[PDB]
This record gives sequence, structure tokens and C-alpha cells, in this order.
Amino acid sequence: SIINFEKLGCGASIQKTPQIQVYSRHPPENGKPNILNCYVTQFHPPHIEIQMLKNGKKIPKVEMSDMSFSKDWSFYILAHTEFTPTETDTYACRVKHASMAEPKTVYWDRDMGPHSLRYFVTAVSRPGLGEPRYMEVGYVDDTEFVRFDSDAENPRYEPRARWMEQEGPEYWERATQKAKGNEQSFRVDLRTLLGCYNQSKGGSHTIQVISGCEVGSDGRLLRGYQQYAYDGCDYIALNEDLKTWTAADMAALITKHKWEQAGEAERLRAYLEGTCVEWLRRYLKNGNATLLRTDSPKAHVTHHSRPEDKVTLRCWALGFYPADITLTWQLNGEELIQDMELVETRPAGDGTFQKWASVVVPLGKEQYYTCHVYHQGLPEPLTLRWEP
Repeated sequence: SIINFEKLGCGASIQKTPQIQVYSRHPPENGKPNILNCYVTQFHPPHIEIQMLKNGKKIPKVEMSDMSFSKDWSFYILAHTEFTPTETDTYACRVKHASMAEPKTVYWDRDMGPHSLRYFVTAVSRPGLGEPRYMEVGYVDDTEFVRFDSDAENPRYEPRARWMEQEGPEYWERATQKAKGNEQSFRVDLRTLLGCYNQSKGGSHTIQVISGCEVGSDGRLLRGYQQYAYDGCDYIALNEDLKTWTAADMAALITKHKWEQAGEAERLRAYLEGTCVEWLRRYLKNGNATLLRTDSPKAHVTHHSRPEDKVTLRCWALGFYPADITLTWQLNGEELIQDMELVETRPAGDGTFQKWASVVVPLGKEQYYTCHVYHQGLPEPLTLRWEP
């Protein structure tokens, strides 16, 4: 259950480039249906235009994940489409974002204990286009379980995991009413934050909040979260002592002084140490059978030719959950660094993740190199080599 936010009341009166990965959900095989993914990360503002193209022309029906953001405040989204790869068909993903002068096109290259209840809140103004879009997203251990989107005719809190369907009508009635009330606070804050930052009146701006609690195995609060951001940059945040605030620039000092007089830090300490802890307990019970799952990575090495007498050994890790993983290449019992390339861990689209690490080795010396895969679901790290 999310907290009821207090208005920032700041007073009276920078863009990030997306990063793109284009890859198939499964290893591509000509003639075998698959899924083409376009994974876009690290961008801000959140408005983004994504097209998937086959042989230059726009693919008609592409699906999009709902947009989320990470702890660095940047946004990410997964676009995917169904496709059957061939040897000559060319696929690409084109992303149009304000941070770039020109749309970016990235082509598909076949070689490409503690628990937590946290709420990710977004309020984006779109002056002229309508009212600000407001969203509340709840996570039980990185797993989304509830969602509120004001961009509907009759916006309501919705279960996002089947185990949340047990909550009676009274739970969803009050959660939605809190969201609509919370939406109003961010509507007012968006308006006044304009003059506090000396910004023109016609642009789009965002407020982001991360609110929640991390609870150890003993049921005690490990860490409480209450962090605000305006336009993708730190604004104010409750400190680890849960008693004082860290304001990130001059505008946030009015909010900090106002919240000290109002005793807001103590209101949140009561929410985090209490209400947040007890609700996470109720949520964990309903989702016990599904939330604690771990999927071990399955690994394999592929072999790719290079100029002159070099080859590329690419070590794949597929179908693993959670996302955290480590891939290393070794020669003579020592770990390699210099000639080794990575990709950021990326979703497959089915709940599991993928990653690979490659290394350039001399031709004929492939059996001198061993890849190592470290994952929490593996009883012992995987070791494997290129096998023709």
C-alpha cells in the first residue's frame, strides 16, 4: 500500500540519449518463428518513438512493454515483434528521441533473504495535449504486482500478478482513491515547479518518486526509500537515518524547510517502519509460491571469424532470472580484461534475461580459453569451452 504524498511546495513565482539493443528472444534459425526485440534504455524525457523496420519498411504491429524507470531516473522500454528470420532479410529498430538531432537506426546483427516493497511514481505534464499523465507502479522484489495509470476512462488500481487477485473489493477501491488523491498533489507540484526552476510554461516535465521499504529476514527495516526527482535529476530524498532530508539543489531547500516544520520525516518513518513492513508481509504470503523463483542460466559458446588469424569466442547465458549475473573469460587460470566485449543484460521478453561476453583469441587456440558463468541459481559456477 503506497503512502499519501505531501505536496513539495517549492515556492511561488537535461536530456539523456537512449541506448539500443536489437536481438531475438531465441537463437535465430532460418525458417523458425522467433521474436525480435528492441531494448531501449537510459533515455530522458520519457516520450520516445520506436519503429521496427524490415528491409527498410515499417513493421505494422509491434508490441511495447509499459514504460518503467531505474534508480538513476532514466527510462526504459522493450519493443518486440514476431518474425521468421531468413538469410537475406534485414531487420532494424529506429528510435526517435529529443536528445538526438536525427532518429537512431540500429540493425539486427546475428552476432549482437531481504524482501522489498517499493513504488515507482511518474507524473509527466503534456501542456495542450491534455492533463498530466500520472502512474503508480508497485514492486514486490523487482516483481511488478499492482499498477495505476491515469490515462484511462475510469482509471483504477489493477492487479499485475495473478496472486494479487485474492484481495477483496475494498483493497482496490481505497488504493485507487489514494492514487487519484496522489495524482492531484503531483498536478499542483508540476505547476509550481515551473517558476521555481525559471522554466517556460509550454514544455513537458516529469516528477519521479521511489518510495518503499526493504525488510530483512528478521522482519526489521533494513532501508527506507523516499526519493524525488524533477526532470530526471535529484530533488529531495530522505536520509538513511529516516530523520533528515538531502536536498539536491537550491529549489529543494524550500521543500526541506517546509517538511521539517511539518514533521514529514516522522510521518514517513512511521509509514516505512510500520505500514510498509506489514503490507509487504501480506503481499509476500499471497505470492510465496511464485516470487522466490530462480532460473539458472544455460550457457554455450559460439565461434565467429575475424580478419586475419583471429576468431571471436562469444559466451552466452540464456533464460536466467534474476538479471544479476557475471561472465568471465579465462586463459591459463587467469581472468581476461583487455580484448573482451560485453553487452548489458537484456530481457528476453518471457521473464528471463540474456547476456554474453566475447573475447578475441588466435585461430587454432580456441581450446585454451574457458568461459565462467556466475549466477545465484547455479549451485556451482558453469565452466565451458568452444566445442565444434
